[PDB]
Formats: sequence, C-alpha cells, structure tokens
Amino acid sequence: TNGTMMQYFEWYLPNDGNHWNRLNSDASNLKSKGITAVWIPPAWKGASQNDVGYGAYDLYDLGEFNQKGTVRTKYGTRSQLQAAVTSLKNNGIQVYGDVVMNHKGGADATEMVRAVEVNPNNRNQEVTGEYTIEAWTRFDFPGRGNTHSSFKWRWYHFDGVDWDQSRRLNNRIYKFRGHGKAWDWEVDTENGNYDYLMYADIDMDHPEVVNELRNWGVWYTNTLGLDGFRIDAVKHIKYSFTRDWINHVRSATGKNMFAVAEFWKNDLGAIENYLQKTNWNHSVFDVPLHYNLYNASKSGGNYDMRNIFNGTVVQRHPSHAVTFVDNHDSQPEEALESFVEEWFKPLAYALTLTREQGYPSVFYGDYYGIPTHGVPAMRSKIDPILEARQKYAYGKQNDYLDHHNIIGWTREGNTAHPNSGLATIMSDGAGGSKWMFVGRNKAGQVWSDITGNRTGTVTINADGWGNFSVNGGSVSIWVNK
Ligand SMILES: [Ca+2]
Ligand SMILES: [Ca+2]
Ligand SMILES: [Ca+2]
Ligand code: NA
Repeated sequence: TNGTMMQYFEWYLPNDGNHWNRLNSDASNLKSKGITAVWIPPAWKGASQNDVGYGAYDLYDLGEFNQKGTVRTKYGTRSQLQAAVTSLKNNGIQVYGDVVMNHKGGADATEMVRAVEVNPNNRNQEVTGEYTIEAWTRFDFPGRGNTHSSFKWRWYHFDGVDWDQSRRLNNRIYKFRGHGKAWDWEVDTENGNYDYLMYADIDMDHPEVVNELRNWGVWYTNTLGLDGFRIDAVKHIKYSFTRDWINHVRSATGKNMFAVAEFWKNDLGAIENYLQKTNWNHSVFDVPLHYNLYNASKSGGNYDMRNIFNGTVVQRHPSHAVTFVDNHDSQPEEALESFVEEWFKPLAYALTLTREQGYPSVFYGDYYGIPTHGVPAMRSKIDPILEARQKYAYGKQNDYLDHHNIIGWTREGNTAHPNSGLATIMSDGAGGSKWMFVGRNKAGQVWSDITGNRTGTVTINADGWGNFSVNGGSVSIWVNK
C-alpha cells in the first residue's frame, strides 16, 4: 500500500561512470523519504560510452566487457551496479531494471541485405523495388565472446533499418526481404505500422529471437536480482510478444515480477487496446495524464482543473496505471519535450502522490534537478508531498474537482495507519478556500499545511468538515500533524 517508484536518472546525466555509486549511497535516504522502488537506467553497454542506454548494443554486457571503447557503461561497472542493487535491497527497496528489446544499435559491422524502401508515413506501403543495401545488422560482441551467451545477431534477426551505408540516403526506412519477412503485428498503427522506430528493428516473428530474448530476460532478472521491469517502446513491439515475454520471465523465475510498459502515445484508446491485447498482465505509464498536467502548466490558469483526469489511464484503469509528471522523454531538449512547468510541478506531484489510485513515480530530473538545462532540484517541495503519501494518504477518498481553478480531495484515513487522513487543495489560478469532508471522527482536530505554503491551521467542525485554504498557483495539503 502507498508504494512509490523513482526513475533514478535523467537524459543529460554526466558521463562520469559514478552513477551506480551515487544510487548506492543514496539508498537509505530514498527509503527514509518514502521511496519503495527504484527504476534504474539501462544497465547494458550502448552504442558508445555516453549512450543513455537506449542505443542498446549488448544486453549481456553490464559494464563488464571491453566493448565500444569502454568497459563501464555511462553509469559505471557491473560490480558498482551490483553493489548499488545490494544497497537498495539491504534498505528494503525494490529494483526495476529497464528493458530495451525493440531494437539494437551500434552493430559491429554491416551486411549486404536485400530490401525495399517503405513509406515513412505508411510503412505498409513499399515505395521502391528490391535492391541490395549495406545494413548495420551484425553483432558478434568481440569483447565478450561467448561469456553469458553465445547468441550472435545477423540481418535475418531483424525486419529493417533506416540507413544504407553504401548510399547514405536520408529519411528512408528499409524493410528486409526474405522468408517470412514483414513488419510485426500487432503494433501501434500510427504511420500505418509503427513496428520500425530506429536502429536495427528486431524481428519478433523469428523463433530464435523470441527464444533468445526470453532467455536474456531470465538471465537479466537472476543476475541482478530484479523485482520488476520498465519496458521500453512497447508500441513498437509485437503486443503478444511482450505479453508472453513477461509471462515467461515470471514463470521461469517463480517471481511475480512487477512490470510497467512505456506506450508513448497521448491516446487512451490506443493504450487500452494495448492493455487488452497484453491481457492486462502489466501496467503502463499514464502518458495522457502527463500531457494533461503539461498542458495545464502551460495554460496560465485557464486550464479547466475539473478535467485534469479526463482521458487518462488512472481515471479509466487505476490498477494498471503508473502515474508520472515527467520523464526522460518529456524533459528539456528531447524529441517529445513537454516538461511540466516548475510552478505547477508541486500541484502535479500532489495529484499523483496524494490520491489513492495509481502507482506514482518520482522523476530524478525533478527531484535533484537538471543543471544542464537550468532545472533546479525540487526535492524540498516534493519531500513534503512524499511524507503526506507515506503517512497520511490512506483510507476513503472524497473528490472535489468542482471548480475550474480550485480543486481538492480528502482522505479519511484508516486505523492501519496512525493519524492518517488529509485534505489536498490546489489552484492553477487565484487562491481561495473550499469546504471538504474529512470524517466525523476528525471533529475538533486542528490541521496544518504539511507543505508549509499556508501557515495557519484549520479546525474540523463537529460534522467532519473543514474550510481549507490555498494560495494562488499553489497546493496545500492539510493533515492532523
Ligand atoms: Ca517481422
Ligand atoms: Ca519494432
Ligand atoms: Ca484554471
Ligand atoms: Na519487427
């Protein structure tokens, strides 16, 4: 109950190889602040040392082998990583490892492959005849050899690429020809078929590939003692593959591994379809909510706060929603930039952390800041909200999303959690107040604002109602502290 996840990384982190050590030493602090699970960045070797990890080169090289001109990953060595995981385990924190199975970048060499070009806006349409290209599809892992795995990758393990080394044409997507070669299905349908994204696209129609990824999933889980996964680019991955990959790993390890997938599309309909096709066996990030939060912080007070949860995953399917404010996709200077403004960020974290539905995530970028882009650390403003969730956000929830600026909700608390109960009130515009029911058993209690934004107190009347206040463009969370 009331667990809280933290994405322990941001895109522009320094390439000093000291991140695992940072996580190691931060473990006890994170636990005290209310963090119960840590999602670590890609732990394997990327196309280069400074690769964030999504340009996944070798999933079996966790900063252990000399490959790509380096032994360590951007974050550190395998031993530093494992020492970090131990520190988290010792402090009772669950560990979720990132998972990148849609593609492989940084191939060791090229191969001559027969293929056709397809329409980038409709991959279902071939725009050229057949011809030979030079594709980066060969992986031999020279620095690792067969350690951990003898599986080698070749062009037939992929469906296509976006670069012909012999001609170097731009804005092209190549679909390989051959027995049983075709874009996978089912996948998101934007662009006709969104199977292809970047680098060499892994062919989930190939049995050797499916067998290899499942085996790696188990090895990965057992090697690091992972408790769950954060799955990358699932809208570009054959839906049934992801569903069954998760099932396989859970069954092979005997661990009911938690899993949250990133289906990045601001479309509830698309996300709900993904959930049905994967048989609801895992969660997804609430991307629609992220956009609602983002758009609200950009509307200068004119966003209708009554609709903040409209069209979101947490509203329609609370048990399968992982709620976040921002991540590495939406942070400054990214293709999908849509960063929730600072003034609104605290309201956003209050909206995800103090409500009873959804599994909230704290973004390292918001918590410790993003110095390369002028984003200050907001942990001083997040910690209070985290304490509210940890100690007060329990019991029955009463909603008051009844005003275009001032909205709020209360938690009545439960005996399982001593003194629990709260009244969150916020305004994306002018400040004000709102009467809310917190429970008749709270009659006479003198509540105060855990965020400290409001300095007075609010006494619950005989009938369990308190007249709570909030300042403009702010959030207050009253508790009986
Ligand atoms: Ca295929
Ligand atoms: Ca794909
Ligand atoms: Ca408003
Ligand atoms: Na594919």
